[PDB]
Amino acid sequence: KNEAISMLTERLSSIINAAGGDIGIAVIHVETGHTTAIQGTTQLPLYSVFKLPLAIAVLKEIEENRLQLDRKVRVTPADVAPGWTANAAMWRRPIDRTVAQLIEVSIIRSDNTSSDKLLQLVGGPAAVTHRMRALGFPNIEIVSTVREFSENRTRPNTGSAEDLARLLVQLQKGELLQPQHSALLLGFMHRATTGTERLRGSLPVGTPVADKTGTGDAGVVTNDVGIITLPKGQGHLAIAVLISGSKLSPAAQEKLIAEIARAAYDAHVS
Repeated sequence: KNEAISMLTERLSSIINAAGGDIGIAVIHVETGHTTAIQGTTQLPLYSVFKLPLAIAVLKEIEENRLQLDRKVRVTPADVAPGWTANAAMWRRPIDRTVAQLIEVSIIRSDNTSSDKLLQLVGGPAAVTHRMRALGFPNIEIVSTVREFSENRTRPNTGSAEDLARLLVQLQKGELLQPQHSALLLGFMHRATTGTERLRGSLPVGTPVADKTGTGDAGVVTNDVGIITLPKGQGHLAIAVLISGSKLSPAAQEKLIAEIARAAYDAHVS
């Protein structure tokens, strides 16, 4: 219905009413461009959502022939920062991982070690930010490595919901990366295992979703960005939801993302 999509802004305002904090939302129908946004231009802390711009920057280095997907990269225990305990069984012993395997674990398990190795291969935070501008996304600011952001939560990587959603629109359309790289990256995002409660939590059974989450400790940030495949031939939705500083419990913030996604789905599906 064209009525449902026109009133989507108002449904989204009710879901987030009284949530406190700063919430950025952008929902873009990929094939038409129809956009619904709330505080969509505000830059908000990304946490592990920044690993999506990072992966695009790495794959663009490969597309400009400064790098190869099958290049072996040595990772060592010194490459693991102190507070990183989530994924440290892969980084016990010196091991070679290809660039593709580093991207894989960076996207799927939100792995901090591989991401910092990737950041060195593209030229650091400033190089990722430069790549974002060159691709048409001037509202994504990568300023810290994962390690730096961990001794100091005052210099976060930031981006706006609209820039992240437009990045995903281009990825899904096939305009952002070579087709085989696009399939590789979307394949990782379909397998991402951290956001069962966010964009996927309230969609109808059988709904394909590619996504990347980000989370700060103790509910200080709850993010999810991704692509929802609509039924039949109704297209795709690119969606970014960034929640910073909300009063709500961590579970209730995840519930807000899930319900936003379902309200957007319902509006765009017949």
